[PDB]
Amino acid sequence: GTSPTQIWCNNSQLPVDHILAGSFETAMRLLHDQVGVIQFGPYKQLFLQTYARGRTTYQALPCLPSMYSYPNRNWKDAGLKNGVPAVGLKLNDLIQRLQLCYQLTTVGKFEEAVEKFRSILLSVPLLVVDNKQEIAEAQQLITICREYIVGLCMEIERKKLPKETLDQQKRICEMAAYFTHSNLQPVHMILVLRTALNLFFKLKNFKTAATFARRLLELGPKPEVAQQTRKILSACEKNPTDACQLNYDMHNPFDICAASYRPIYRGKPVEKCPLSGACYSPEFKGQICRVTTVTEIGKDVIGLRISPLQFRL
Amino acid sequence: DELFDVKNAFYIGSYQQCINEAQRVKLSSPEREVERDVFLYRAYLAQRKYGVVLDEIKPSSAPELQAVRMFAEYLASENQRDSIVLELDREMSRSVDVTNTTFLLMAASIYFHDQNPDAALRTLHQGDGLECMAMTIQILLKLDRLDLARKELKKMQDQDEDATLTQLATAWVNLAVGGEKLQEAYYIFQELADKCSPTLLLLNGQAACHSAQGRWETAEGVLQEALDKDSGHPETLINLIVLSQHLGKPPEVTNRYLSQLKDAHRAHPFIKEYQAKENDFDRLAMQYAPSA
Repeated sequence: GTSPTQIWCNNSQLPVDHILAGSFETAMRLLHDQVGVIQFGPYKQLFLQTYARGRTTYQALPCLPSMYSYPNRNWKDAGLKNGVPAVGLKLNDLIQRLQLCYQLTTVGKFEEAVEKFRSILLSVPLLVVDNKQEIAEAQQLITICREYIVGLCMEIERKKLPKETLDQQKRICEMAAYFTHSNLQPVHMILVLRTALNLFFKLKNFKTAATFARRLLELGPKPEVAQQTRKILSACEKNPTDACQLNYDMHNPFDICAASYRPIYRGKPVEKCPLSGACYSPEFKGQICRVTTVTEIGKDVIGLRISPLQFRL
Repeated sequence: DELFDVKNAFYIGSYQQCINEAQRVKLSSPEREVERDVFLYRAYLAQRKYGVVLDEIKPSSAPELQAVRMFAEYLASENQRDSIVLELDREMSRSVDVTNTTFLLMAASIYFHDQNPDAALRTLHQGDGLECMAMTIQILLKLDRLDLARKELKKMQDQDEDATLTQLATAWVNLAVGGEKLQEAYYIFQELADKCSPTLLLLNGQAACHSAQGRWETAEGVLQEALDKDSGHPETLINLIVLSQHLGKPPEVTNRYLSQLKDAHRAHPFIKEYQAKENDFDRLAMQYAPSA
């Protein structure tokens, strides 16, 4: 007859369903078309893990091979024909993990934070989502992950680059400033602003520093920080002026190149990761996304398909 | 039936109980004595004490025992298997004897492992016994032809509704059916455990029923109890891995059970499949991966 796993495959477009089924090739294809995922290698743990949960086992008779049971999320209604695998991974689970990521960011554990963030980001396509808004949250969740990943990754590099040349220093300040734009939560956003302010201050680009200081204050950082910020801000006011011109436009909209960590203003051509939304300069197109690590930058895709609602007829 | 307790203990899954009782029972008949020995060894096979069966059953033993021993060697020696099947094929073709039911069951069992469902089913077709019917249904379920399975079940159902063997069979069909049926399967497993005794087999069956339905949490107790009795029990560990993920246990937990399974039985087909999946995944990765 037809195996239950096969039934699941026939029944659902969702990639997780196929993984549960054990149909890797099918699942990979779906991930490849719907999302960009060219490089499956980072996926392997997720697949096996997901795969393991798919079916239960019980023994009909002794000394014979054990039987397998396939749980269905719609067990009641599903007949033999319309079964679909039980869930097992949910949006809330992913959201919960996010806090741990936040914690690591605050501590300065950025490298570890990236891993947790990326782990969640990759996991999003696995989900089966019940309602339309819930789908939006998933997309939003992914966005948050890339934002941190690119931002944190940019930060790690900035620290690495050499301080010695003036040009080198200008580069650092620029990158620090770029971080400012990243959409993080206020606790983190404040932290980055704090950093940028100092770099700009030493740079003697006081005018720009003043703007950062004001933005920081609005956030409402702890009192000690706020006081310090006010102190710096007043100093900046004495000589509001930027000594050097930097390749940074606070006002102009940006898009940080995930690879280059260079600004891409407004309209200027950009290539984006189908999955993450990470942005890259056109040169990168066709390459593996640094943020996602699985995806192809240039790839055009159907789009994430977490819920059956997405399919319409 | 004098043997009733011994056999019943066997089907439920409490092998040791079967063995103990088998010894206590008195022969009272050359026929019965043979049946008793058959179950006694069958129990040892369940236990995986192959050596016991191979050593004790000797050529002089009754043909029924010989069949059991045949199965034992098949399980025990991987190398021997092709040779055994070949001989089995020869014996099956070159010899009519239907009467030996034990032979049919053992032979069918070998075919089943051989993954020659047709042959096993073919053999079972000849056998009249109630057990033969139960085995037949099980094979049909694996075949995923529930419909055929249902027919056999009723067939046995007419003969003996109350028999535990029949009840187990119904539960199986039941579990396959899905839906409201699942609850029915759950009760039968529960009732058996209550009456006879919770066996690892029975506990997992109950767990499977609960898991089929959403009730992951309810499943926890049965698996937990089963695990306590026997770590390394294949069905239990597998169920635990599945259960753990639904519960939201830490990923390490799922991994731990999986590793534990490997320790208990490196060979276990679940493990092999897992490995197989890993292999093709790597294979697939190369397919998608960019060239360099």
